[PDB]
Parts: sequence; structure tokens; C-alpha cells
Amino acid sequence: SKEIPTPYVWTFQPQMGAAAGASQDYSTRMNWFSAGPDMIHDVNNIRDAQNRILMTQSAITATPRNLIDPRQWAAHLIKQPVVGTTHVEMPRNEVLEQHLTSHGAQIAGGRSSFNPLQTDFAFHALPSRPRHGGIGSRQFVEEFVPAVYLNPYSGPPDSYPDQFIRHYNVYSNSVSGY
Amino acid sequence: YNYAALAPRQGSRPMLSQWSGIGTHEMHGG
Amino acid sequence: YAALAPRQGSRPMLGIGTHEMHGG
Amino acid sequence: EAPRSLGPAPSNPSLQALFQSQPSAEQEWHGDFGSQPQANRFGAILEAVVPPRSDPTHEKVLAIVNALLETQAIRRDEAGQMYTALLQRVARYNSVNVQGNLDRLIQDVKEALAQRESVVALNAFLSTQPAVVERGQENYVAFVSALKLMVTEAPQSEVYQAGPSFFFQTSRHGSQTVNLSQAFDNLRPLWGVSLLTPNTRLLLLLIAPFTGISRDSYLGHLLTLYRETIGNTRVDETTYNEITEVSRADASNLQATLNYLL
Amino acid sequence: PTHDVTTERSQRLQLRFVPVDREDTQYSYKTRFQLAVGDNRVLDMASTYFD
Repeated sequence: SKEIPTPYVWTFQPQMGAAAGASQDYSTRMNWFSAGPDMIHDVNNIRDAQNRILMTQSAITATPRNLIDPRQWAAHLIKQPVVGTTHVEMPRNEVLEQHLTSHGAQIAGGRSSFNPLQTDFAFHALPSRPRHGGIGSRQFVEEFVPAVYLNPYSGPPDSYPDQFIRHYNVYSNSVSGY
Repeated sequence: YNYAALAPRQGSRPMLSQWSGIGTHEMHGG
Repeated sequence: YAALAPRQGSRPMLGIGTHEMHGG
Repeated sequence: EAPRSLGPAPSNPSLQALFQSQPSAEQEWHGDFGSQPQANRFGAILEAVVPPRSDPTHEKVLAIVNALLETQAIRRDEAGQMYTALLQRVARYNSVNVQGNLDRLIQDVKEALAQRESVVALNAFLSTQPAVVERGQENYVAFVSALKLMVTEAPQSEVYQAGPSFFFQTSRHGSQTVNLSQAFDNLRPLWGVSLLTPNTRLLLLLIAPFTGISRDSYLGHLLTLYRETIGNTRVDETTYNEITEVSRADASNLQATLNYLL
Repeated sequence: PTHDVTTERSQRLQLRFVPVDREDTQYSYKTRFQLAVGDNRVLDMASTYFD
């Protein structure tokens, strides 16, 4: 049915960090050939409610974007993992230890005794570049929510929703064969 | 595209078929 | 902590000591 | 999204031909003559004093074929075939008039590409749609005005005919298509007057951000509630983003917040 | 329940602890184990059988 369609549940490819095509939700569907119109109305209302919930979930969670599935994602769109502050303590004072050794002292380490100072280093071990690329599972399930395609495949061929096909690259739009 | 690239071109206009030509009904018991 | 308990449905379902000591 | 032509400038086919078939010492995109060896110095001096004249035929044909590639009249893999065919034809019928016509065609196609760098279908759809109803000719008029405004202001939106019905699609490669004919057929009995199909519900949800409608009418009330719902959805998106980013210093946390939030 | 029940941060279910040091006299066989209870995870010694 075009009015109330089955949502297009996406498929995740956890090597490239991107969706690999989409297909209709043929797994979570309820049979109604044993039901008369009284329950047919209920089932249709349930499907419509599910479609509405999917649409509003898309509006809430999915980030706006021109392409349906950008294979390579911008750095800012990708949710980077937070990193804590690393505190490290310098154990030994090299210049004072060198002075003591030059004046004829042997130090067998394990605050020492001869060093009154005590310095600490605090820094953030951020990656040099903010890891532009694929999408993790959490962000994928957050953003690539099931799609409700109301009027299916109506119009010119270039107006169809591509990337529903599992084997389809956006660059040089075509289907990759063997 | 227009799907006219998939049909033979009798000159310029494509040799498209009827819009309602799709579908069939052939069923009788005798 | 009612959310931690397994839910019978909309409402979660819900003996904290032990008494077992005897010489025979 | 592949580059249609090799040149760094998608427009200006003459500039693209300059990039493709000219030495990378005349082009500009943004030493110490006298200490060079005698051979190089003398060659440069002679070339400067008496410039070598060359035929601008291959360059013109390359610019033309680049323009055709940009226009998509010629596919990417037959560019060489069309280039050779055009060279053969021009050489067969070469003349000063033909060269002038080639220059004029290059100038015209460059101007057309620069100028160029749905509405008629909507006009036909409105023409085939009745313009008079017996339940107030102001809600319908303002709704039509809002529809035209939104289809005009949408960056990449298409309106097209598919058999006996007209469709509206929000984007070229999207998944939001609205059957305008059936939507208006459903809306017609109730202009000035739960009972709406998902198609017309989607149409109303799309047109609500881009809309004069009297609030007393049923369509006015529906548009006000859809605007309120869309605003609630945006503020809810902002709250969800804030809460999630704060709570990430778990996918279970996203589950919990989405369930409590919808 | 869906939330605040399970870890989902890549931690083990069973841990095998090799003895840090051990002696085998003629009478007995004494082994010393250094079991470390995570940072947040907790156990009860109804488990922790000697193998």
C-alpha cells in the first residue's frame, strides 16, 4: 500500500562505518488474512502510528544532510569520544641528580630526599585530526532510523531514492559489479 | 532520465506502449 | 531502583535476611 | 557527484579547454632571465621576437565538447569519440565563416552555462485543479499561495506528473514524495469546515513551516497544531542533543531518553 | 529491564587467576592468589572455586 508503507529498515556495515542498502521491514510484520475489517482497521491504525513515530524519531535524532548516506562524514558531524585529562608526575630532577652523581653520590631509586621541588604535567591527549570518516554503531542507529517512503518509486529514474540498493556508490552514480 | 532511453526511438519520439497496457486477466474454467 | 527490577509489564514486580542455623 | 569534466572550473568551457590542452607556463591559477644558458635564452628571445602562430581549432573543439559534457548532451566515456567526430567535420568544412561560427557558439554556450549556474509542472497542476469551491475561496487561495512559495523557495525540489497524478518530492535523492492530486482531492470536501490520509497529512506537515489561513477553519486549526508540533519537535531535538552530550561525559541511555521523550 | 542493569563496557564474566607464588612441601600444597576486584564490578564468593 502506498498510503501506509512498511518502513525501510537500514543495514549496518561495521567495517566501513556506513549503511549498506535498505530493505523493507519484512521481519516484523503481522498477518491479517485471518482478521475481518474490524481488526484490519486496528492493524492499519497501528501501522500508521508506527510510521508517525518513525518520522518524528527521524526529525528528532537524524542530523539534516543533503545525501541520504554520506560514505565519508565531516569531522564535526561525527561524535568524537571524550578524553580525560592525563596527570603525570615527574619523578626525578635530572640536573640535581647529575650534580649529586658528579660530586660522588650513587642514587638507587625505587619526593626522594634531595629534591625540594615537585612538578606535575597536565595535558589532553587529543588526536591531531578529529577523525573524519565512518560512523560507529551508536551514531548509526541514532541517525539512520527506518525510513518511511510514502509514494514509492514515482517519477523519473534520477528522482528515485538511491542507496537503498546495497551495491551502489554515490560517486559516479552507478552499480558496482563483480 | 525519462525511461525513454530504454525504448526504441522511431526517429525522435520513443515507441512507448500504452499506459494501461500493463496487467493481464486470463482465467476461465472452460 | 524499581527500574532495575525485571518488569511484569507496565508495573515492575517485587525476604532480605536469612535464618538458617541449627545443630541437628 | 562525480566531476563532469576534468577542469577545475565546472563552468567556463573555454577555461576548461585552456586547462586541459595548453602548456602549464601560459596559464594562471591563483627564474632570473639573463643567467639562463645560451640555448634557452636564444630560444626564448626568438620566440618572443617572432611569435609562432598556431591553429585554434582543436582548442575550440575541445571547449565545445567540454560544454557538451557539462550540459550532459554527451556522456563521459564518448567525449573522445565526439571530439574526433567534431574535428573531422570541422576539417572537412573548414572556413573563416566556420571558425567565426565556432567562436560565436563557444561564447554563447559559455554565457548560457554561466547564466544557468518544476514551476511549469505546478502551473499545469493548478490549471487542472478547480479554482472555485463552495466552502470559502480564501483558505484554498492562501494554501495555493503557500504551496507555490514553498516550492519556489525550496533549493532542490521537484514537481512532476506521473500518469494521471501530480507528485511533489522534497529532494532529488530523498524519500519524501507527496501525491498532490490525491492530497487536494482529500482536502477539497473540508476546506472551510483524524479523517486525513497519511499523504495529505504529510503534505500539511511539509507546508506548515511555509505558511494567511484563517484560524477559525479546520485547515487553520490543523496548520496551527502542526506548527506547534514542529516547534515542539525542534525544541525536543535541542533538548535531546544537550542531554545526550552531557550524559556522554551509553546506548542504553539513548534508549531511555528516547523512550521517555517520545 | 533495559537500562541500569548490565555493564556493556567490555568486561569479562569469568576470571582465571594463576598463583603469584606457591610452595609444595611434603605435607601440603600452598598457593597464593592475588585477585583484583575490578574498579566497579563486584563479586560474591559463592563463586571462586579452586581448580
